[PDB]
This record gives sequence, structure tokens and C-alpha cells, in this order.
Amino acid sequence: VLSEGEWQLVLHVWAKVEADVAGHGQDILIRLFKSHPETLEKFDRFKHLKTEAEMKASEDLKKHGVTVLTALGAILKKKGHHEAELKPLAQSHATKHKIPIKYLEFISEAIIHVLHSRHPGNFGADAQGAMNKALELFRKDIAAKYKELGY
Repeated sequence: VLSEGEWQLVLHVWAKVEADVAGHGQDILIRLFKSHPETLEKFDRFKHLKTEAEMKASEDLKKHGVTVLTALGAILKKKGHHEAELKPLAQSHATKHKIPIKYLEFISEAIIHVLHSRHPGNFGADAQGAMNKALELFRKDIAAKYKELGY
């Protein structure tokens, strides 16, 4: 459980991500794909991208950055009450996309790395801790549906 004060730190920094969703989504996905190349292989649509320059130039990648960050933003704003949201995501990612829970930890590290990089002043260690917690909660809840489904 996050405290109300923890949620405010989380949503304060996300309100800022929301100032440039597409720039954030880009940076986060490139970070993910470069740090953890196995992740890129799960996207048929992105497997042709070899270089960082190619990734940065991809409009479709940028579009997908917006897609994931938008879903995440909607989840965070439920402040833990995200049951309706997690259901379809867990179902598709376990069964259709075949995404290990571990990869959700990877995208969380990438999110933190970039948020750190773009809002030093609203992402001190306190806000970083709060964001860690929110992302962990999400992972925990997803993992529970994975185990239910036999992943």
C-alpha cells in the first residue's frame, strides 16, 4: 500500500511526463531495448531496428511509446485501484505477447532512469522511492494473474 503522500509524489512527476508523452515513451523504449535486447525480440514490429538512430527515427516506435505510457498513466491515477485495467493487460501479455514478469521489472528500471533524466527537481529520492513502490505494486498484481493462468 502506498500512502497518500507517496501517491502525490508519483502523480506529480507523471503529470510532467504528460508534458511530453511521446519524448518520454521514446527514451524509455530505447533504454529498454538497448539495456535488454531480448525485449526487442518480442516486438515483430520493431525487430528490424538495429541502431539507436533507427529507433529514434521510428514513428511507429514513438507511437507505441505513447500507447504504453498512456495505459500506465491511467493505472497510476487509480492509485492502486486498477483491477479493471490490469485484467486485459495481464491476459494479453501472458498468453498472446508472452512477456516475462522480469521484463516488467526491466521497463520499470527504464522508466525510473528516464524520469530521473528529465525531471531531476520533481524526482528526488523520495519520489523515486514512491515510483518504485507504485511500479512494484503493478508488477505484483500482474504476477498474481500470471500465476493464475499458469505463467
